[PDB]
Amino acid sequence: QAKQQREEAILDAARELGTERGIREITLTDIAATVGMHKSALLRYFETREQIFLKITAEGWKEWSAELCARLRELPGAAPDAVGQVFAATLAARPLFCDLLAQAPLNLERNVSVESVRSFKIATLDEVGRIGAELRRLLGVDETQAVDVIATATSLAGALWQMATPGPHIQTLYRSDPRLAHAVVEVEPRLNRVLGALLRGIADG
Amino acid sequence: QAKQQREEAILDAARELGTERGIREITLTDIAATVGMHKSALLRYFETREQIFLKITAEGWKEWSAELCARLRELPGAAPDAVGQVFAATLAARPLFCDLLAQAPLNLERNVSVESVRSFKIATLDEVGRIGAELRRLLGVDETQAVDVIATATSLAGALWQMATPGPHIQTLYRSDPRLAHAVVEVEPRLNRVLGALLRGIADG
Repeated sequence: QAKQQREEAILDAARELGTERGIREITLTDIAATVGMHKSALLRYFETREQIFLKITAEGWKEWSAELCARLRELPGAAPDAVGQVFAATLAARPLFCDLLAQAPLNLERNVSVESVRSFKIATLDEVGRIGAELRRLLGVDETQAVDVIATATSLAGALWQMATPGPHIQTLYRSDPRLAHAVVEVEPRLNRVLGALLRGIADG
Repeated sequence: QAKQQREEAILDAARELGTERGIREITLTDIAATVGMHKSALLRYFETREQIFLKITAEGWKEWSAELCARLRELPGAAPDAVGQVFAATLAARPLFCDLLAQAPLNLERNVSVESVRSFKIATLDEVGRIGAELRRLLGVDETQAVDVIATATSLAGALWQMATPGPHIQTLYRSDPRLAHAVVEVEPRLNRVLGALLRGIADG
């Protein structure tokens, strides 16, 4: 498979490139330049940079879901704050995955084939179901509430991480002005308080 | 003031252009073309398209805050679900403002001057404080919880609206496949269930 390794190599290049300078500015050309192949050859594997990130976003969903479920699978089925804490810690520990969760709705939006979007959403929704099954078992919530929670966690983690990475000079700006104290975002803490309070509000119903 | 009207005219052109085809693809050139002036003249008013949207984002914060506070100002100080409902309805009714709330962390990120970011965050945080004061009065929450709530509402509304507007052909795709049912996002409903449950979980503490 100089084909399955080629694809896996292109993805790692995309990942490490995003780890170095973020994702909202990585080009298909840069990725090609990184893996050392012409853009035309790269295009045989991936139609656009959006399709590359959508596949990395999906790998991120699989990796995060497996991490989250392995941990929830060893928990006492009835502690809201404890479940929220596991969601907050796993997501807070995944900045690239969080950038991709925030960028996704925009990535599949129009420069990706219908069939790729279809596979992506199917793969994604399978993890939502997997994670949801643990929420049902641990806290006894219906399917709707489980989805609301997952959707909330992922969307909120994505937005908090964006707010936390405003650009080097802006981060320095936030810390320098006492009036911008609330602009400094700590992901895990806020995410924990929110998901805990959310899960309790649901459990007390 | 052919200067205050000029600026207000450029913004309306930017707004209506975003209303027509979205924001994640509007260029400084298109805006210039819309208002009928050369790009160089437009640049005298706004350095980049990010500075234009940041100013519209701020106007959006003022407009939304005033709407939200005028309504909360007539409420019975103690109903979590009712407060959540007002947040969900006002935000769900503002798709452009929601796209801008999701795009903001990325807009100020690096192509906007430090001083513009400083003014924007200050203006934004004043509304957070205004809205926060109503949360304190109606539900008796501390400053931290009030910010968590506002941050959650805005970040979640922004993400839900992006998920709800995946592109014409994708929206048709979501509705056509029974397996993608959960991919179809209804903003107000989810936002209401989440903010209500969140506020109760906080109030029950």
